[PDB]
Amino acid sequence: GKPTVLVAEKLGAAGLALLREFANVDCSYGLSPEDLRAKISLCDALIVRSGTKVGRDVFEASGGRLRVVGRAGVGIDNVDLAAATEHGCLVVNAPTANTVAAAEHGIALLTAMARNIAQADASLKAGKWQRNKYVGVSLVGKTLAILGFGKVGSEVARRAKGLGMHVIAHDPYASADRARAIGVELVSMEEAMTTADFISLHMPLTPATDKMLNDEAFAKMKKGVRIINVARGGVIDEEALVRALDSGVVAQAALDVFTKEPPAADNKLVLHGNVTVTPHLGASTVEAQEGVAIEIAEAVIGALK
Amino acid sequence: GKPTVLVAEKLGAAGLALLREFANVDCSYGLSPEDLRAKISLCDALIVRSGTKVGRDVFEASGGRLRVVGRAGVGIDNVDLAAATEHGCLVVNAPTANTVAAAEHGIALLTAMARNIAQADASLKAGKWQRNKYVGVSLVGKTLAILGFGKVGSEVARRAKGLGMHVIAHDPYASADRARAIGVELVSMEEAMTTADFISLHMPLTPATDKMLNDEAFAKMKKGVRIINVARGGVIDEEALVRALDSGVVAQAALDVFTKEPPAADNKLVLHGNVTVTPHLGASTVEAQEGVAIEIAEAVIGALK
Repeated sequence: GKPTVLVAEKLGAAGLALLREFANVDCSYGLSPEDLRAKISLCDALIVRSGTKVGRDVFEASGGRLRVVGRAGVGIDNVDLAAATEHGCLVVNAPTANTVAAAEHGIALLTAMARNIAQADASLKAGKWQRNKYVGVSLVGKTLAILGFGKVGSEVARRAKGLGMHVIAHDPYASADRARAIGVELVSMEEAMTTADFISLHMPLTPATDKMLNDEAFAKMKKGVRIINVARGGVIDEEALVRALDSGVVAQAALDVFTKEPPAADNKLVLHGNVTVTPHLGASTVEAQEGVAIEIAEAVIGALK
Repeated sequence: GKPTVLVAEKLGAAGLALLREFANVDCSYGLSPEDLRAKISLCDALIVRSGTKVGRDVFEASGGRLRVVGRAGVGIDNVDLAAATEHGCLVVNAPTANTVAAAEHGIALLTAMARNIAQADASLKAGKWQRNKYVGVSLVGKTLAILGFGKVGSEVARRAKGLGMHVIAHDPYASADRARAIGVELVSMEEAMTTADFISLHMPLTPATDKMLNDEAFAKMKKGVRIINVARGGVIDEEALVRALDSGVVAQAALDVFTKEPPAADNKLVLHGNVTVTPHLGASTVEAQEGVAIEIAEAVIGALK
């Protein structure tokens, strides 16, 4: 009746001040596998965002006590979730506030990839002024294709049919009901490769869809198609987007996630004209700061009853 | 039988093909006010986008014959209509194809400003990596006050409520039915200064509005308000936008249009962290390139009946 929780990484003071109301809080951020292993032993719950090595060894190390683990935010594959339920351990994540701030930061990438809000604000801050150089295109009647109709890339579609596009998605595991409701149509894979002016990636990087965007799939697309990637940057074979952009098969690209974050400074899509990159800012809104902080706080507490 | 039309400025290729169908077409782009005067004398129609030396002096030089003159684009005040009024001249503009893709490039300035898509893509192409500097804001439950419920600001409300915002607009001239129809509430002026998380300018620069936004104006606003000017930059007393972006009353500002274009290099709004400046790109989309070209072509062809 004074439970105890390890905060492994920095966390929103909205949240922490909840936990300090129903627990004891260890805010020892960033701990070597050792400090964790020695700490885990003595604490009923652990909370982590995509950065703490949680896996078999951390699980064994605790021996009872550790009843529930809270992952802060988007992904989950942080934790070896197999050992979780195995050593009888609960696993709760925080995905409502980080989906918003995600589907938001993609809309912001698509609209601003289309009008060159970057390279223009570049040349004008750089003393230049070439209106003929940075002439946008028009996300209205333009078919947008979405790969991975998850929670993110559906709250994207929700938004893009508000901008007025004809939006389609492709994911075998998406209920034709929830897609037809939000206003989307569910269509085949090559119907989404070909017939698209805008492409929005939302596929989990697995050995099943890795390097999917190679050079066999760039030819299928309509030439001049535009790509926005905000969910697992490995799914693109980056050295073919380096080449469909230079050649002209892909018109423009706007990438938030990468194969290796941070990509080396030579990295050819990071340094390029038709690209507009942000450094996994996907969920970086001050409202999903407080929002994920509070919602795990509320999750942990619930499962730690 | 064989009417005749002067094209003063470069005009879209589709429409020129339209004009050569029902006229002779002299595309004499960039005429000295003197050549204009001598030419106007012999032609039934003159067409001109934002930026041609038309006025009383040109009106008189033509002495009849010049029935109609078309402003290739949104603007209708490019010239002294008072003399066309006075000279039996007709006056036709392009009030639609440039309408859409201005509302568009408006939105895209709001969204790319919120998530710092410019200042971010910049420093990553600049070999930095600071996921913590370029932290956004979440345009969702947020109030967007649209100053001026023209055909521009309306169709920005259209998109903005689709990103899911609370949009109010204030222009004493828009029937509240045309407002409540698209889903927007009309309210007062100070209920737009004070309650706005986002302020979109769509005021034409009536003298009355020249330097409206001044330090009195900025003090009224909620601190943290973001200002997307995409209409006519004279309305902002730039020396004070600079001192609320600096002093932190204005959060960020996305500016497409300026007091004087192309501005002084050293212009503090042009060169500023919290400002995203594109250069009057408000129209530069190829669906309004061809779109305006063909609509005023259409517009003159009729007025020339």
